Amino acid sequence: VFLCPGLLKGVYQSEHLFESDHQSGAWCKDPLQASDKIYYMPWTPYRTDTLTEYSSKDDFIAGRPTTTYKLPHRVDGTGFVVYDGALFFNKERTRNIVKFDLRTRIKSGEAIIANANYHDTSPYRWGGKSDIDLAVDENGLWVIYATEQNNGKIVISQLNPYTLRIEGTWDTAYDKRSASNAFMICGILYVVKSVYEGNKIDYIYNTDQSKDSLVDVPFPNSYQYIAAVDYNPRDNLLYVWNNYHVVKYSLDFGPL
Ligand SMILES: [Ca+2]
Repeated sequence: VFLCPGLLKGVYQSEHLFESDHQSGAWCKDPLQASDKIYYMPWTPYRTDTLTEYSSKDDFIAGRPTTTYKLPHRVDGTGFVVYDGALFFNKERTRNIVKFDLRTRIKSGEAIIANANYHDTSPYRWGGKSDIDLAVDENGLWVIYATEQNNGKIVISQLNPYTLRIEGTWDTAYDKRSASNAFMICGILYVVKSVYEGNKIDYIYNTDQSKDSLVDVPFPNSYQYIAAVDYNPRDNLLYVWNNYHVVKYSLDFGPL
C-alpha cells in the first residue's frame, strides 16, 4: 500500500528523541496500524523479554508507558519489528521467529528460518546476538540473516506474516559480521558500515533481478555504536538506536 520512494541517495540527521539508559536496543512504530504508538525494546544480554508501548511521542520522551508486554520467550538482539499489530522477534538461542499478537497478548506462531546462523554466529559488528534482523518495507516483511552455506554473507528472505512461511530467498555477497546494520526499502537491501567506539551505506542488493552494487551514501554515526537501524515505509524514516541515543533520520531519494 506504500509507494516506492525511489533509490536512496541521502541520509540526514533529523530528530533526537532522548538518550536512553541502555547502550543498545530497538524502537519502532507499526506502519500498518497507523497511530501515534511507539514500541520500545532496550537490549539486556540474557534478560530481554519485555516490549514497552507508549501512546505518543510525548509520552515516549516523558517515559509514561501505556503498557508492557511480557513475552513468552526471551529475545536475541535488536532485530524486532511490530507489523500489523503483531510483534515479530528472534527467540533467544534459536533460528526461530516468534509472532506475538499484541491485542490478544498471545503467541500466534513460530517460524524456523532455514539454516540461519544464530546467537552470535553471524551478528552485526557489535555482537549482541544480532544474528537475525527483521525488516518491514513497501514489499512487506523480511528477515535479514546469514548462513554457513553462504559463508557468513547476508541472506535475505521474504516472510509471510500470515503463515510464517518463507516466500523468496536471496544470497548476497556481503559479510554480515562486517556490517553495522541493514534495512530494506522497496525490496532493496541497504547495508551500513560504521565505526565503533568510514560511516556509510556501501552495499545494496536489489531483489528484483538479484543485482547488487557497491555504493557510497554517507550515514550518520554521531555516537559510534549503532545497535539498530530500521526503516518505516509509512513515513520513509530510519528509526535508529546509537550508543544510548534514540534518534530518527530522514531520507532523500533518486528515481528507481
Ligand atoms: Ca535493521
